[PDB]
Amino acid sequence: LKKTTGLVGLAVCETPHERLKILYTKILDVLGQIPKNAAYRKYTEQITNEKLGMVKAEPDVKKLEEQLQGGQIEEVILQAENELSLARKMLRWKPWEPLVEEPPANQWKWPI
Amino acid sequence: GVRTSPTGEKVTHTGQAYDDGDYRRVRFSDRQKEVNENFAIDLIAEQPVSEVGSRVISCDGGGGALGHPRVYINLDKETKTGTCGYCGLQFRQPHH
Amino acid sequence: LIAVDEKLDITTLTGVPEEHIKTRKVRIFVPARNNMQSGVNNTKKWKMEFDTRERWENPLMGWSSTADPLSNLVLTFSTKEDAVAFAEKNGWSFDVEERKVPKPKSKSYGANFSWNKRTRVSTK
Amino acid sequence: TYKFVNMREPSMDMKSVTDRAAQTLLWTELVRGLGMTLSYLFREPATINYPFEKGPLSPRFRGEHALRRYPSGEERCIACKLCEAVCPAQAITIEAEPRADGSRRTTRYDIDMTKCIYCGFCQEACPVDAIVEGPNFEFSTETHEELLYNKEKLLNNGDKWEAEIAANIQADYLYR
Amino acid sequence: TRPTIRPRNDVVHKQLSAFGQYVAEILPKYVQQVQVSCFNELEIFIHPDGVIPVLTFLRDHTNAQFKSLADLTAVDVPTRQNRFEIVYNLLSLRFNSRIRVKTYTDELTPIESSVTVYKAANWYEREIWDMFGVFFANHPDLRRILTDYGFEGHPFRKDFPLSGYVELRYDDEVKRVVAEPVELAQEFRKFDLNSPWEAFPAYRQPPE
Amino acid sequence: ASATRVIQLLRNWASGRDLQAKLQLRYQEISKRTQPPPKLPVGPSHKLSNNYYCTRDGRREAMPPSIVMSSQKTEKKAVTPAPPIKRWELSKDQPYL
Amino acid sequence: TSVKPIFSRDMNEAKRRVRELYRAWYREVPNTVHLFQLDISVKQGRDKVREMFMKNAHVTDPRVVDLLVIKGKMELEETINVWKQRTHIMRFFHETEAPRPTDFLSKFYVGHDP
Amino acid sequence: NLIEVFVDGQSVMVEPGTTVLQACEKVGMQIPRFCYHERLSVAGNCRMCLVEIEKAPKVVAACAMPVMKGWNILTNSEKSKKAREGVMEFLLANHPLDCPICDQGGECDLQDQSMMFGSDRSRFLEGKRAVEDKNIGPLVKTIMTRCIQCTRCIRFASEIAGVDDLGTTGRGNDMQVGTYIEKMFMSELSGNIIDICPVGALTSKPYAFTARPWETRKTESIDVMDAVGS
Ligand code: SF4
Ligand code: SF4
Ligand code: SF4
Ligand code: SF4
Ligand code: FES
Ligand SMILES: [Mg+2]
Ligand SMILES: [Zn+2]
Repeated sequence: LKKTTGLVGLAVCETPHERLKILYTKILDVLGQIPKNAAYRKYTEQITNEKLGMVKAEPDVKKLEEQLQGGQIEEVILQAENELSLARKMLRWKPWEPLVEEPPANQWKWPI
Repeated sequence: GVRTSPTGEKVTHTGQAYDDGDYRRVRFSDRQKEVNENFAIDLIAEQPVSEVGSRVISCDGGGGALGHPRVYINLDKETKTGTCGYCGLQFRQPHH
Repeated sequence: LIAVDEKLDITTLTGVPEEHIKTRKVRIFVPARNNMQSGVNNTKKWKMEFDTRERWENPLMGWSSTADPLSNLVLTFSTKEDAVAFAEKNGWSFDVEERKVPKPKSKSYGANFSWNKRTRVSTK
Repeated sequence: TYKFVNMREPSMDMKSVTDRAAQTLLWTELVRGLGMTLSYLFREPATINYPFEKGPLSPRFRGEHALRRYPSGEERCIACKLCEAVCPAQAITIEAEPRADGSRRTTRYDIDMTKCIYCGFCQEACPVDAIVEGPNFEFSTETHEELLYNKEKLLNNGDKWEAEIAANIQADYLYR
Repeated sequence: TRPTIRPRNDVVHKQLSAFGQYVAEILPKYVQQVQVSCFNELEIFIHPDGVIPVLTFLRDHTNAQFKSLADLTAVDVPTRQNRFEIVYNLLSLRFNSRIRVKTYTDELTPIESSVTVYKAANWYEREIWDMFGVFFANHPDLRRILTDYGFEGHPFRKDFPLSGYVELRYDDEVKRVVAEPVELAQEFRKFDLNSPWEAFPAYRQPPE
Repeated sequence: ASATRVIQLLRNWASGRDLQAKLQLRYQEISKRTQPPPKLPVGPSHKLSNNYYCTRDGRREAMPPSIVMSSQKTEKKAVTPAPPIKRWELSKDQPYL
Repeated sequence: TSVKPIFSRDMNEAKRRVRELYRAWYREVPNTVHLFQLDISVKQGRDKVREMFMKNAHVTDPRVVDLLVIKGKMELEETINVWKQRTHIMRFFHETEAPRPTDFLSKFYVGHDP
Repeated sequence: NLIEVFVDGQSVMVEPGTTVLQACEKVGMQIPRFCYHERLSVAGNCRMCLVEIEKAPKVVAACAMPVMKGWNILTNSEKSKKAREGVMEFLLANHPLDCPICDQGGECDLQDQSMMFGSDRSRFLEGKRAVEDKNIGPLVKTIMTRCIQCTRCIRFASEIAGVDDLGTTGRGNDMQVGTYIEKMFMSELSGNIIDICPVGALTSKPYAFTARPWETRKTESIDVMDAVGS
C-alpha cells in the first residue's frame, strides 16, 4: 500500500500478516526442540506468542505497527527472521548448559 | 652587568662561559652568543629598602592579582632586613 | 586440547632485541616508603623495573641523552608470584626483594609520665 | 523531529513538463551557476595586503614564549617547575640552585620550540606570571637549532615584548 | 540541589540490572558475571569461547537488538594470567541502549573472530592483533593495520617501551631510509605523581 | 561596501539576491577591539557557612559497580534493555525540502 | 594442562608448516630481487631467509611455532604484494649499523655496557 | 589475650593497649596524622587524627586512645570528616603561601592531606602570622613561618639523639619552636628532623632549590660511609 519503507534496501511487503504468522509459527516450531526448562525457550516463546496474538487480532497494518512498537511491519518481519535464525543457532549451541569454566582467581578484579 | 671571560666570551648571569680548550666555542664562530645584558640580581640590589613601622609586613609584588602570592615577612631581626623571596624585596623597621 | 610439557616463553614473539632480552636484569620489589611523607599508599603493589644504563650529556643544549629503550619502563603487579611469572615468560633475568612491612609497636601516652622509668619526657 | 532532504515528486502537468524540457534543452541551472560566479566576480575580494596588513588577533593569543620580570628588574620565575610538570610535550627543562643572594632562581630554563605544542598550560600554571606566551608569531628560522630557546633567549624575548605582553595581560587578566 | 554532583538515574539502573539478569539467565553456559556501574553502564563478563553465541544472541534476539558494534578493543593487565581483556561495545537503536561484553585471553590462546556477527570486527580485530598480539582464528584478512611494514612487537602492550627499539633516518651512503636502534638526545623524564595518601576509601582493598 | 550603483544592480540581478542585506565583509558592525573590564560571578560554593566539602564531594560518592549476577556467588516476564524508542514525529517547521 | 591449540596439534605438524613456509620464502627470493631491484644476490637473500628461520630453531612450543609461521606468512605476503619497499627488505640486512664489539676487552674499552 | 574491636563494622583482634590508629592500620586504613610518629612518643597535639566511636558523643585522638572491647571505629563518618576539615582549616589558616618557593613542594603532608581530607576553600579573611627564622647549623635550613608546631623535631631530638636543645618558647599562637639562643643543633642524626618534619619549615640546605620530588628517580642501594650498612 505504501510506496516505500524509507530504508534503503528494505522492500515493502504486500502480505505482512501472513508472513508474520508464518515466521512466528516456524519460530515456535524450532523452540519445541529446545529443552522445556531452558530459560531461552520460555522468554522467546512468551514474546512470540505475545506478538503472534497481536497480528491475529489486528487486521490494520498501521494499528498493528502502533501496537507492536517494533518499527514498521517490514522491520518486524526482518526481526522475526533474525529471531528464527538465532533460535536455530541456539538449538545448535545449547547455551542453557552449566558454565563452561570459572575464570582464574583474579581475572575481573579492578583496580589491580 | 655583563662580564668577559679570558677567552673574550661574554659570561652570562649564571656564570656560563666555555673553557679555553673547549671545542664547543666553535658554534659561535661567524655568529654570536646570546647573552642577556640585564642582571636581575644587580637590579634587585639596586632597589632600595622600605622602612615600615610594623613587626610584620605583607608583600604581593605590586599590582595585586598581577603580582605573586601574598606573603608575610617578620621584621623582628634588627641585624638584617626581611626579604620577600618571591620578588627579592627588602623591608626593615625604623631604627635609631 | 593439546598438552604441552614446556615452560611458557614468548621471547621470540615479543619482538624485543636479543641484547635487551639477555643482558637485562629486572628488579621485582615493593617500593620503599618515601621518607619525606608518612603515607603508605605507594607501598602496596609490587614493581618491576630494569637496571640503570648510561646517561650522557647532549653536546647541544646540555640535555640528558640515553640509548636504553627500557629506562622509563616500570610495570605494576599485584603479587610477587605474578611479577616472577611475567619475568620468566618474558625471559629477562630478575632479582626479587622480599616485602618489608613495619613491625608492630607498642605505644602508650601514659608512659610519658612514668614514676621510675626513663620513658618520662622532659618536654611536651 | 526529522525532515526529508529529498522525497519530492515532480508534477506531471504539461506546463511543468515543458518547463523541465526547456531546462534540459536550454541549460537554465548552468546559466544560473554562471550568474552566481559572475556576481562573485563583481564583488569585492576578502584579501588583506600582507605584510602591510595583518589579520586580527586577541589578547589571549598564544605565540612566542617569554620570561617576564618584576617592575624592579627582578625575574619573576622562582624555579618552582610547575610549568615543567604541567607541560604536555615535555618541552621545558629547568635546573636551579640558590643564587649569590640566596634567591630561588633558575640556572637553566630551556624550551624546545620544535617540541612545544603552544597549548598555554605553562602560563596557566605559573603562580607569578613569569612564563608567558607573547603576541609574536613571525619568528620562523632557517636552522633547527635556532628554535631551541634557552634562558637567555627567553629573557631577551621578554625584554623585547614586555610592553605588549603587559598590555595584553592587563586586558585579559580579569577573565583568569 | 548539589550543583557540583552528577545526578543519578535509578530507573535506568534498575532496567539495566533487569536486562543483565535476563541475559545471564538465558546464557548460563558462557555468562560469568554481570555488573551495572553507578553511572548506568551494563557490563557482561563471559567465557572466551562464548563470544560468537553471546554476540549473535545480543544482535539477533528480539528483546536485545544490538545491531551496531560501537567499538572493539583490548586492555593489557600484565598482573593477570590472561593479560589481554577483549572489550565489545554494542549499541541497540531499537531500545536506545548500550551494552559491554568483556572476555579474556593470553598470548598463545586465539579468540574467535566476530566478522560473521559484525563487519566492523574485521578492522577492529586487525587493530587488536597489530597492537596487542591477540590472534583471531577465522579472520578473512588478519595482518598489521597501523604499524610500519615489518614492525616487530606489539606497541600497546604495557611491557613495550614508549619510544620503541628502532628509529628511522635517511642514510646518504645507501640512498635509502634506514632503521637503527633508538637513541634520544633528551631522554623522556619519567615522573612519579602518585600521592602516598589514599584518595577514595570506597575502593580500599583488604590488606590480605 | 564601496561600490557603484550599477555594479550593485548587476550583482543583485546575476545572483538573484539583495547582496547588501547580507554582506560577507565586516564594516564597523563588529564589536570594538577594546572592552570595559568584566566582573565574573563566583559560584555556588563560595559561601562562608554551611559549606562543607564532605557534603559536596562528587568523587567520594562514586562506588564500585554493583554485581548483579556472579557465578562464583512463577513465570518471570521477559524484559528489554529499555522501553522501545518511540517513533519520531515529522517536522512541523519544514517536513520536506 | 590441556590448552587450546592454534594449529598443528603436536610438534610434527608445526614442523611441517615451518617447512611449507620455508619453501614459500625460498621460491620467492628471485622474484623479490627482480621486483625490488636489489643489489644483493639471490644467494644472499636465500641465506638471509635461512638465518632468520634459524634464530627461532630453539622453540619447543607448537603454539609459538604456529604464531611464528603466521607472522612469517604475513611478512611474506607483504613482500609478494610489494606492500613493502626496498627500504624494509634492506632493513632485514642491517647494512648501515656499525659492527658491535663482542669481546670483553673491546666492550670494556668502548663503554659501560655489560 | 586479644580483644575484639571493630573498624567500620569489620572485626579485628588486637592486643590490649592497642590504639585506634593501630587498629585502623591493622585493617588497612591509615588515619591522617601530623604529630604522630611510630618511632617517637605520643604527643596528640595536632588533633588531625580525631575519629568517631559508634556510641561516643565525643571524638577521640586515634593516636593516643587505647581501644576498648567492642569499640566500633567510624573512620569515614561525617563527624570524622568534619573534624579533619576543621583541623586542616586552622592549619592552613595560619600557614603561609610559600608552596612554589618551598622545597617540600610535591612531597608535603600538608598539601596531600589537604587534598584528601580538607576543604577546597578558605574562610580566613584576616592577616597571617609571620615568624622569625632561626639558625641551627649549616645542614638544616629553618623557615619557621611554615611550622605547624607538631613537636616532631623536639621529640626526635630529645628521645633519639639525646640532645635537649629543641623546644617551644612562648605560649599561645605566638608559641615558637627553636633553641631560644643562637645554638647550632649539631649532631650525627640531624637530617632526620628534616625527614620527619611534615612541612617545609625544616629542609635540607645542600639540597635547597635543586630539584622537585616528581622529577627524581629512586635507586634503592645501601650505605658505604660506615660499616653499619644503612
Ligand atoms: S604551551 Fe604547552 S606544550 Fe608549549 S611549553 Fe607551554 S605547557 Fe609546554
Ligand atoms: S611555573 Fe613560573 S615560576 Fe614556576 S618554574 Fe615555571 S616559569 Fe618559573
Ligand atoms: S610546607 Fe607544604 S603547604 Fe607549606 S608552603 Fe611548603 S609545600 Fe606548601
Ligand atoms: S619544625 Fe617541623 S617537625 Fe618541628 S614542630 Fe614544626 S612542623 Fe613539627
Ligand atoms: S596524629 Fe593524633 S593528634 Fe596528631
Ligand atoms: Mg621537611
Ligand atoms: Zn614580594
